[PDB]
Amino acid sequence: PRYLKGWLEDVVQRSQRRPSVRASRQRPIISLKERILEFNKRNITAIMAVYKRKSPSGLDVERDPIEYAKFMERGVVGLAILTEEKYFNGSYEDLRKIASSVSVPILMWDIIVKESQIDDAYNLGADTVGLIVKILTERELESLLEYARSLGMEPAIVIHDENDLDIALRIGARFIIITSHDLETLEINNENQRKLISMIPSNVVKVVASGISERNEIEELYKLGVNAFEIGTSLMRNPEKIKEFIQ
Ligand SMILES: Clc1cc(Cl)c2[nH]nnc2c1
Ligand code: NA
Repeated sequence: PRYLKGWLEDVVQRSQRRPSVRASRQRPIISLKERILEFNKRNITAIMAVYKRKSPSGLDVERDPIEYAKFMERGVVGLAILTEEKYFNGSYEDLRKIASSVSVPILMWDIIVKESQIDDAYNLGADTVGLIVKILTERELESLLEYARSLGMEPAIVIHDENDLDIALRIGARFIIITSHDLETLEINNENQRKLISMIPSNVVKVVASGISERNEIEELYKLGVNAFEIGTSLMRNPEKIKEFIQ
């Protein structure tokens, strides 16, 4: 990984030491990217709902992961499940349960720093993983992107600024998540969102993560050509809002 400090450095070391899990997936991979494109062609809002019990910014809720997944399955394009242990209180067991219990594609949401974590995603039933440009050297991104592809996944490349986007497009990202979250500070900053979205070619599937909590914000971003919307905290606090987001 890159040289990092603070909580990210902690999670990066945690990830490097993380033992590979015993698991066996129960259906072939369903491309999350391609399901988003099918939602787009059908003119149906594509929401990727996030399951997380906590966040380093202060989320703290308890909700049964299967019930939440079953509830969301009816309306989402897919689910992102936290498996990061210390800051998000997630685990591989949440993914194993959800990915075996719902039919929609699943992104494993964690800090990936090594191939065996992508193995873990695959064996646990996830359909794809995110790789984070701020965390990974360009060489590690290239390598892990190639490795995910070799398993049948198209990973989401997570970018926050123009420097990250430069990298993601150079390595040939086909699926990008544009986050307003500064992973260091934890603050949501939207200053550069409009510019970043507009720099991504039309045939790259783009997803926005930004503390979204209102249908209006989705409508605004969709006008810019955004394909899908990752929504975590507002749905963890009130899952019933999925209806405002997809109606
Ligand atoms: Cl896997 C992953 C990692 C990060 Cl930092 C993300 N930020 N927004 N969506 C994400 C998915
Ligand atoms: Na560095």
